[PDB]
Amino acid sequence: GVWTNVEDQILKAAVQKYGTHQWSKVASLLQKKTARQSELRWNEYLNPKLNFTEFSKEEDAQLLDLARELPNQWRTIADMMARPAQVCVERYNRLLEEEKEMLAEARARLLNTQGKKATRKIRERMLEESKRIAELQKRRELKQAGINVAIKKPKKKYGTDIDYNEDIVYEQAPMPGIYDTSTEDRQIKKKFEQFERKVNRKG
Amino acid sequence: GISLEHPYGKEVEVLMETKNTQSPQTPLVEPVTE
Amino acid sequence: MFSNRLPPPKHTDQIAKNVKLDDFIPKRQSNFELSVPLPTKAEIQECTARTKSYIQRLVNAKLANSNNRASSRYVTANLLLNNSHHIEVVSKQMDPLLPRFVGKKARKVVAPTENDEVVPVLHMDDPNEW
Amino acid sequence: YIGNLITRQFEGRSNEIVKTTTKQRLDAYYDLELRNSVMDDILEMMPESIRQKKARTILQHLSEAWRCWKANIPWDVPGMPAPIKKIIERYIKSKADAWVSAAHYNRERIKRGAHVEKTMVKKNLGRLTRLWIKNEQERQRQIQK
Amino acid sequence: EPPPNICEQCLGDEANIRMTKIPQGSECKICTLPFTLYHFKTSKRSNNIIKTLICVRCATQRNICQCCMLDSRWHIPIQLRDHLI
Amino acid sequence: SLLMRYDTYRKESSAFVNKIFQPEVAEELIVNRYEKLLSQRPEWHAPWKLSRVINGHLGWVRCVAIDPVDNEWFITGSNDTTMKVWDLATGKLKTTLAGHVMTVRDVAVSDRHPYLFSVSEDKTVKCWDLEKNQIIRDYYGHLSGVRTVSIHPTLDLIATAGRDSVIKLWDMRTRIPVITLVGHKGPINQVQCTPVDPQVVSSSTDATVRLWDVVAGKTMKVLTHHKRSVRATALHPKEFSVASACTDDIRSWGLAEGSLLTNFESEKTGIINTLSINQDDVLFAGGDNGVLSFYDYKSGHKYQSLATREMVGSLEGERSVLCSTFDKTGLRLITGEADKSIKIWKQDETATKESEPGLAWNPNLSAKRF
Amino acid sequence: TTSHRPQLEARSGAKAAAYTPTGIEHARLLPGHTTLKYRKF
Amino acid sequence: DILDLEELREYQRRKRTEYEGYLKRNRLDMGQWIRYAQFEIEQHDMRRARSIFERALLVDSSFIPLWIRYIDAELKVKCINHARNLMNRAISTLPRVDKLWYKYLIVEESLNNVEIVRSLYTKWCSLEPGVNAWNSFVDFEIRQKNWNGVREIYSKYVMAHPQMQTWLKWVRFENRHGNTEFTRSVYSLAIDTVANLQNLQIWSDMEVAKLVNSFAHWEAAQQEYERSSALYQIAIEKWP
Amino acid sequence: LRNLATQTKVQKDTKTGKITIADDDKLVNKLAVSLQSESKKRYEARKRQMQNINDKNKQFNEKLSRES
Ligand SMILES: [Zn+2]
Ligand SMILES: [Zn+2]
Repeated sequence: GVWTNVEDQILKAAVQKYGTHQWSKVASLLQKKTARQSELRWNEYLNPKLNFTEFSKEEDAQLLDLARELPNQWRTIADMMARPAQVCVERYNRLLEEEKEMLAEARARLLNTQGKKATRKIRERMLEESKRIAELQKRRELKQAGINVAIKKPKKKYGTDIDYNEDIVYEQAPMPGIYDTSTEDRQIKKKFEQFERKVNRKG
Repeated sequence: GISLEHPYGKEVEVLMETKNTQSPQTPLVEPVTE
Repeated sequence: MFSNRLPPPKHTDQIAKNVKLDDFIPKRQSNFELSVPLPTKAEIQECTARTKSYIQRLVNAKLANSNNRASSRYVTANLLLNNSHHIEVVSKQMDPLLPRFVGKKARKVVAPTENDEVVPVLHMDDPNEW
Repeated sequence: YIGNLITRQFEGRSNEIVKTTTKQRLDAYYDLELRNSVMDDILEMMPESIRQKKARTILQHLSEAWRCWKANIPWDVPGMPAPIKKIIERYIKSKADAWVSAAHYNRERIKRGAHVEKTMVKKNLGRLTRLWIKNEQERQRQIQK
Repeated sequence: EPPPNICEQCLGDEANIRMTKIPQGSECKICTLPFTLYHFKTSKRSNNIIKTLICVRCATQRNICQCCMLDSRWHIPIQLRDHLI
Repeated sequence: SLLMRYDTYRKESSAFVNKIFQPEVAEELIVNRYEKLLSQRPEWHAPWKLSRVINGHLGWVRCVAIDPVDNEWFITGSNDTTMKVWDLATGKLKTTLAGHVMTVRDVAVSDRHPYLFSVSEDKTVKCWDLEKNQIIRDYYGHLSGVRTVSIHPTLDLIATAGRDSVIKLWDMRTRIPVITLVGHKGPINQVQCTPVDPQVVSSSTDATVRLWDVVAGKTMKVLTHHKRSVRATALHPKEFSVASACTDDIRSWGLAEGSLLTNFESEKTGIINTLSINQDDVLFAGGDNGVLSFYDYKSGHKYQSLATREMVGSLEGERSVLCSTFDKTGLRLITGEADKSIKIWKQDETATKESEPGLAWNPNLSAKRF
Repeated sequence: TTSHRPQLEARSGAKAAAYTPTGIEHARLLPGHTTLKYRKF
Repeated sequence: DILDLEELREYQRRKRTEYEGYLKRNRLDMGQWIRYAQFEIEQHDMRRARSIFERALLVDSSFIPLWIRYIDAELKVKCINHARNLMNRAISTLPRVDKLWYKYLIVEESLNNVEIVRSLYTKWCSLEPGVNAWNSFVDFEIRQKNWNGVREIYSKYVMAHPQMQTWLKWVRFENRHGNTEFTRSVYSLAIDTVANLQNLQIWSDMEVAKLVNSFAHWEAAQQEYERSSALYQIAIEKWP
Repeated sequence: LRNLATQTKVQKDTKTGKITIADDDKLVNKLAVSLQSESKKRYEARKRQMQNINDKNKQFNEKLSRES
């Protein structure tokens, strides 16, 4: 079963995300391929560490000697040559003489970073802000109509829940040092009340 | 010196203790008698 | 001495008050044989008795306030208010079929970490390797 | 029984139930304590005392080393400091020794007919097949060497 | 454990007052935490029963009586006191 | 001014530092401190050497305790969750105590009762009746793994602490946690009980040692001189003092005051996992790098440096020393180590102050801690 | 994944110390071994 | 976005609930604490901002960017005396961190409150810091042109860091300002101290050589060939 | 100190025990303005550096390129 160029590119892009121990995830993209075949394709053709370059004269001597010292044991010979096995067997023989849709799914899956429930969570946040802006705009319309509705505070999930506007929730005042802070305290109070009047009238 | 027979050297006792030399019910502090 | 051998020429306190050098310096370095005496038995037995009585009061409080009726087996009235009034303090017998502590509940509390005293920290003076 | 029930009805439930180490929680608590042990050692020996992000990085290297040990893949991270490498290998070897001890003990229980959980049997199968392949790989490599 | 903070105007003018102590008998009106309840009557045949409504540490924080929440020196309510100061 | 003073002194000339320079108190100058440090001589102590190696634990040896009454046996806890009792004379295995499901982190034998107390990473605190070799009491309420136990010398009380950043004092009999001491900002590594106030001493990953009033539930003193986690601590058996260690930094403290007594010559020693103090004023510090260091207690002088050698099949990182104790006579050191062995060391009887003087006394002024 | 996290710090036992017990009788806290042994000395 | 005070209250409730939830679930994220405090500074509510910084310090008092943020936040809103209390506290808890000392010094120097800059340097140097503090102190006094203050500092400096590079710093200061008599006296005091304290072994032989070498060369440049040549004779008699 | 150079009384209240400083409002305001403006400059410079599959993923790849 021939491997297409598009399938090879999908496999490389998938291994960039998933590594070399999650072949069932790789095969969920390659619709006509199994995980077993995908691991084979990587390990024997597409892994960049594989040395497919032409043999040196020393390598041809080494390969012929090993093929005498370890007869037919081509995975062992290959591991010693540090080259693919089918390369070593072919060398030994020489010396002795619609697919766009799958790619679209591939790009869509691999460029998705979020996962399922995080996507549902951002959707939920969108809906919550939609409902908040609904209340806000309705309150503004009714305010223009001259019927001043107050904004509804959130419901307490449990009996001891906190409204963080009513109090400075766990106030830890600065411990009083040697220097008198009074003048700048009343200045800060002036600043805060000025800001409050400003936001009341200017928004 | 130091050798494969005695990695720690001749002066050091090396023990390979696998087995309890007391019955498990033997007290470690003998009960008092008066 | 040495300079005389040569011939003559022919031609405010409040800043960081908790920190002091006396705390950084080890006391025993100028005197190795400084004694650091063990407490005598007169100290040991006194504080032992004090601590034992306190710990047994805590054991008694934990036991007596438990709901097990058997807990009392292992357990080992006047006030002056505003200087004028003499108060007779009683504690009437509770209905044994009602809860013993009416105000008691499981409730969480965040305790304030208030502290007036600042504690000094008293230290002294190739990144690719790490 | 009824006293505790009615106490829960009036007083409510205690805020601070401390779960004990039962055999369902054993492995998770082992992981937490091992993680804290590795982190204590490395944060003590590092000269710069930089903590917040460095800890989460280091323990990922620990977990990767454990995966490599179970795979019998050689764990070797280029540019890892030699002392931190030694610390990680130290804790991986202790976890490995405990893991193989648990494998031995559960195998003995299974072959006796002693009480073993249904999931524990296939867990033991798993561990023992790791150990058999690891030993066969060591044998094959020593033949080559 | 601190003593109860009760003013003379609550206690009255009888030479002796019997008082009933109940550990963890009540929940404080200010802080909701349990406390040792004290309750008494000004005389045996008075028909109204007076009790501590707030705990001792809330009372010392505010310098007030536990039984009527007026200032334990000036015998005036907190709002009027803080306004006066 | 100094120079006019120097000139009138030169005219008069027709120690030196204290006449020309003027502190308010003499030791404020560095030269006076170095002078009075360098004049003194540390006491000579004989070198230690390895006597015996015991193997038989299946994990790392994490704690040791000697028989505090008859000196006849010692007990060790391990990563293999067992405890093993060893005959100190022969080194042979007496019995194995199997009552924990995780690492036994500390063991303590009471000198007033026939009880062994043990604590574990499985969050339990267990008391063993040594007249039966059986657990008789469990102490419950630690949120996390317990790292240490200490038995109070006079009260029927124990102290325990761990990752939950508190010390809990337990009445032995009722098993109630009578007192919880709060104030540490991180895991507590060591706890030492003491016969007078401060009755508990504790060391932590927050780099503090704390001295406690157990009746107030408050610190007497907080000691903040350490830079790292204070992993190791020991009481001196014959003077009212405690030693404590970081990486490269061993210090000694007077418990009556909470005052720094001594900085030791602990530079370039690595993580210190364990401390032990001898009645002969030897302080032992066991390195995580496997270096045994021995010090004179009163001087802080590092008189010997000695290398652990691991069992043949070990990794290099297994050279770590993890726990130690002196025996009761103070002439054996027991060490438990990451190579799963127990090593016993004895002081060399063949040595003399002329025959083997040890490492020379030469306090380095460049290391300003002295 | 974000529900599934390592332990950065452990829960402090100082929090449990801040409020009182609620009177549940646990079986393991019932009386037992109520007398301490002491040594010969 | 926001047109009304009530709408501001709604916004502030939502954001405060967010920040407080995250800091409840994970208090040790100091950056999260910092940006919550920054949020409250944006609301102009300095009481809340101060409270958040204080709580953050209670979580971790050793973290220096949190201290610097709090101090800078106080100064940015002209609350100088709050900042003064805060910086004094900062150095009081962490006296060995140079950055906090420099932060206090530079702000009091920017306000030309010279006396307490001097007092800060005096208190700092009394605690035996590293050489950077003493160097900064002499730099301060020369930039104030308070010369005999520099002499007093170098007098105390040499008994805090007695290695020879400190002495040569003092002789450099006296030399390049042209005070020949003071230069001779400080050089002579240096050789006096190395002779009288020889048995303590404070200085290397190369280091002692560097001292007396430079003194001889200076005396030669002063045209005192007899004194300089004699100095070597006495030194050779002392240090064979 | 360089930047500071280029651009160019004390009492204790008995009734509170607290020190008072008589410092000039011009210098206080100028210190606040200097801190604000330097914060802005640092912030914007870091923004300009930031502006030169996902944002975090490319930051991780850049970190790995710094590692090498
Ligand atoms: Zn209250
Ligand atoms: Zn009243």
